[PDB]
Amino acid sequence: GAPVLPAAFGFLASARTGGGPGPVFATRGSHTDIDTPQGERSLAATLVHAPSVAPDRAVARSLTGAPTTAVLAGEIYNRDELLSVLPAGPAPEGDAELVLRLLERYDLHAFRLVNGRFATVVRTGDRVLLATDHAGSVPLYTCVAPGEVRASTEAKALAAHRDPKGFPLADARRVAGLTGVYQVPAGAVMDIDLGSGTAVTHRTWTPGLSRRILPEGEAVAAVRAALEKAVAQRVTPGDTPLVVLSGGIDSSGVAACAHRAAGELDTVSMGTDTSNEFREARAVVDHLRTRHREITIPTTELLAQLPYAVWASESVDPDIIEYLLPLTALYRALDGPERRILTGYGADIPLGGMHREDRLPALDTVLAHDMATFDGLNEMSPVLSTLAGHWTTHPYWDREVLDLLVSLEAGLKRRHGRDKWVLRAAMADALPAETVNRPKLSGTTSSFSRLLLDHGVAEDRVHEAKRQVVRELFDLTVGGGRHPSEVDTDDVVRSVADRT
Amino acid sequence: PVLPAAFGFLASARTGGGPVFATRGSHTDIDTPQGERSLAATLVHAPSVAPDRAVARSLTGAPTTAVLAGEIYNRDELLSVLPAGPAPEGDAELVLRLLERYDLHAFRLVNGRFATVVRTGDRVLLATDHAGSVPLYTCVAPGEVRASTEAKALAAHPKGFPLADARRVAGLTGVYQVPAGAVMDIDLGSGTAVTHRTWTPGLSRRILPEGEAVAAVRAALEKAVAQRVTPGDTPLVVLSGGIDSSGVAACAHRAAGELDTVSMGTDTSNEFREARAVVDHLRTRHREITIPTTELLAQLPYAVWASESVDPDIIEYLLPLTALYRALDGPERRILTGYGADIPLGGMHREDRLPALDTVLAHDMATFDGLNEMSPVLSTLAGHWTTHPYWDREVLDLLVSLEAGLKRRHGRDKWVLRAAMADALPAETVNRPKLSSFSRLLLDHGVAEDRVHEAKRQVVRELFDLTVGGGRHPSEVDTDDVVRSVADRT
Ligand SMILES: [N]C(=[N])[N][C][C][C][C]([N][C][C]C(=O)O1[C]([C]2O[C](N3[C]=NC4=C3N=[C]N=C4[N])[C]([O])[C]2[O])O1P([O])(=O)[C]P([O])(=O)OP([O])([O])=O)C([O])=O
Ligand SMILES: Nc1ncnc2c1ncn2[C@@H]1O[C@H](COP(=O)(O)CP(=O)(O)OP(=O)(O)O)[C@@H](O)[C@H]1O
Ligand SMILES: N=C(N)NCCC[C@H](NCCC(=O)O)C(=O)O
Ligand SMILES: [Mg+2]
Ligand SMILES: [Mg+2]
Repeated sequence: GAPVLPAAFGFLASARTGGGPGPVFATRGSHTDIDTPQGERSLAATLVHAPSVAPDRAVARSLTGAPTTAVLAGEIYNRDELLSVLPAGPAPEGDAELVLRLLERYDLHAFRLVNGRFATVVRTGDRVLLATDHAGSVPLYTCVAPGEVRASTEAKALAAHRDPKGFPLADARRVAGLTGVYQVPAGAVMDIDLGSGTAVTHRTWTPGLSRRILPEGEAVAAVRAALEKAVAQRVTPGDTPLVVLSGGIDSSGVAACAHRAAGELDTVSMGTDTSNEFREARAVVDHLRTRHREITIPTTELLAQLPYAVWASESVDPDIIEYLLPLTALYRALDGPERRILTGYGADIPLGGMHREDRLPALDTVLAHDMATFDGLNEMSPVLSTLAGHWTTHPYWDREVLDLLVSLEAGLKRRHGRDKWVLRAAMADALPAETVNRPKLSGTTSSFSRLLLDHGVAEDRVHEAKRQVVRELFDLTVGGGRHPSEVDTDDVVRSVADRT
Repeated sequence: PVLPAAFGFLASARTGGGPVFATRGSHTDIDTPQGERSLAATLVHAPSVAPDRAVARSLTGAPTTAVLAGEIYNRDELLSVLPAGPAPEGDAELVLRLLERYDLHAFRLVNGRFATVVRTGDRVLLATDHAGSVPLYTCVAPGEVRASTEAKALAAHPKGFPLADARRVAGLTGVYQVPAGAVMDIDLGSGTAVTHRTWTPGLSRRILPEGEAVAAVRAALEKAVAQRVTPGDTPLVVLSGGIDSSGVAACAHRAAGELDTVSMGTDTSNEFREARAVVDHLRTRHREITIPTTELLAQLPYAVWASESVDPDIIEYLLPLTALYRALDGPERRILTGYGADIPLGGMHREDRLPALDTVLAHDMATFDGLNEMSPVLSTLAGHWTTHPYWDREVLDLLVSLEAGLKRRHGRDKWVLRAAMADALPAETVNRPKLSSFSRLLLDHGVAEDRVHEAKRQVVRELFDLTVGGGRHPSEVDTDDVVRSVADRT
């Protein structure tokens, strides 16, 4: 009875003094322009959303008949908490309206209260607000100049224009490979004066730098409770969600929580002609009695996802692109209706899932560095899945779960010789023993690294070779306006190798 | 011990080459086992305490020496993450045990009121508590690291490269103040430093129903105060008629089972009547001290000398507090204050509309570092130790995080704190809302508005260059002439 997918996946909005640009998105869906009642003084916007579901809940307007409009891509998770701090009403219907009602009470500080997965733009008179969620999980880009502000959930839609009129902004980073396009920082709200094109940015969240010791038993129960809540908030009542499942504790944990929340669950696992964790996942599938699907794709197909992954994430970090190849392939391979998907992605970051020794200092060093450098990588962008029409959400990076996991002392993250111990302990009563204490996972190269090595690229120049390949795929797809389908990936890789 | 093992220090680590503090107390130079290649230091402490617990040594990793000024409050928590069972002697040793397990990240775990310097081999660590409540300064050059809890001891000296992530002390040269909530990792040989922040104000806000918010605030304050009260010893609370100090008084009384209070007044105003209500409700041993406005202003050079602050507004807040600590009679005391509660709770906010409350809150939290308004020297200059419950790391994190509607609610300021103490204080106290001698001084010497706030900055800066920069005792500074010169200079 309730909408299973967000009211809108993305948008291209515009606020200009005068004038009057068809959006090109990687995100799949209907393109619907919102009404512009105040004419040139209104906020113009094209929303990309789930076909057949009108995007009404992604737009909100003034209740006093004034020039104030808000557009929101994504969704909010702590709705009951937010509803509890609002005056008489009326009861907001949709997240854009919830945001607007909150802005009426706290102005821009409203964003310090929201725990969600969204990107939003608001125009009030000649003031424009742009805001991201705490982790910038829904990328938001902008082109600001005196008299005109353009904002979009995909940089490519802003670059599609001839020489975007975008200039430097406080806290906003210039997008490499593009001109005039800047990315709004994660956990922030930019307050823009339309006339001058100047902006003041306020951060609404930042990774904790301190660590808090809690009674052991309590810490473990707290992690389980927070994960259970975050997952429940992400599951639509009346709809059985899909969990992308691996053999690891991360995705297994989300599956256990999701099954409890929905009463039933669907799971899917992807594998290649070289490796898979089908047996490991089946252990959880049988334990939970889920409707499971196994998908095997040749390595040539997985690597064929290179341009799609770059095009969707608009990221140029080769390491990140590699993590995304498998997921990009999985989302495109799914058959049937558009799904609400939950993943165990991200757990490794605050927990130092890569740490491999009992010594704790290096774990905190890496963790702190990771939390200070995730912004701009766009690794959890919804476009990765929406390019195929599916919505994805990541429980481990829920603001409450994230704050808690980041804050725990290192001895809880690496213990008894096991990685992410606190998470394994938190779920030890909901999963089979083998899943709970099976090590995270020696000479094995990634298929992307293998691809360059198979081209005869010296192994010490492979990583830089991968960086150059991605860089060129970005220039063709995001900067050039070329569709992934039109990219001769082989030629690109061959070219980079021939110059290495 | 009722007082910390050390109030402050002047330390150094170099190759092989005393101090004068505002802090009142004994001086003890620690042993130098490794000779010229060890950590040399002069600790200033209460005559009644052994400085031993303020120094710890070990051979773990390399010859190591730690010096710590102040104290740690979440000791039980810290002890819970350590191996074996040989409990540390004091806080300096506790830090050393933590460093062995988490290295510099150990500081991300500490909730205290301290400043510490550690030398392990040719590596030097300089660390402050989350709020930098105990100022720490340093001079860093290749082969020479000097650290002090008072810039004045470092100003009295020649060399000291620029430290990027730290702030230069006003007027002084080569002297830097270690940022709050940070640990500076220095390589002695190269004189290069890397600074890691171990705490930062939360920017997000939390939503909680009244009942839970009220209960959490009460529980957090009770704990932070219990941690600050020595078992067996009755503490002293500097009490005004306000909810902040009253809230601390109620918690300290509960924790100590007894309580000593003191309120100060001037010939201009006082809150003796307001405080009396609380004095009787908790039945404490109360004392009222009235200081002439003339004596209040005479504190100008003492407050600058002790706080080493150049901020006129902060200096004015500190004049009465400084007069009070110096006027206290009897033995050295462990004192708790309700200072700082207005910052995270937006105590100065006067409207029901919330936007401005959060704007000022975020700004205040991003700019408190360097003001030194809660420095222990303000009270130790008179032998007394102060600690501030509201800026306890746990209490602070909680109060800062609360959504504005819990701070301004039912038309009352700092609502959640008032509600949290409702069942421990008289109704009038929790219900009475929150609601310049210095200025009057300058106006007497001739100076217009828009020229007074400015002139005050010049007076404060002059006193600083004299007492902190020139190593001249406050008792030797004519605050009358300082005003004179600065007066006929605008
Ligand atoms: N940083 C920033 N931004 N700011 C800062 C500011 C500060 C504030 N406050 C104000 C000033 C002061 O001083 O204050 C405090 C404390 O101290 C003490 N005292 C005072 N006075 C006095 C005292 N004692 C005794 N006597 C006299 N006279 C106390 O303890 C306190 O706590 O405070 P206040 O605020 O002023 C008062 P209260 O008490 O708190 O109450 P209410 O409620 O009215 O407020 C801050 O702190 O923040
Ligand atoms: N082959 C595959 N099949 C199904 N889902 C997959 C997958 N590879 C990755 N995922 C999803 O993408 C996320 C990224 O995660 P990874 O860290 O690489 C494995 P993990 O499932 O998190 O377990 P682990 O990190 O404890 O080993 C997972 O949480 C999972 O939901
Ligand atoms: N942003 C980063 N620093 N890293 C993102 C990596 C994504 C990571 N999965 C792979 C496991 C690993 O090798 O860390 C995760 O947290 O799901
Ligand atoms: Mg993982
Ligand atoms: Mg106060």
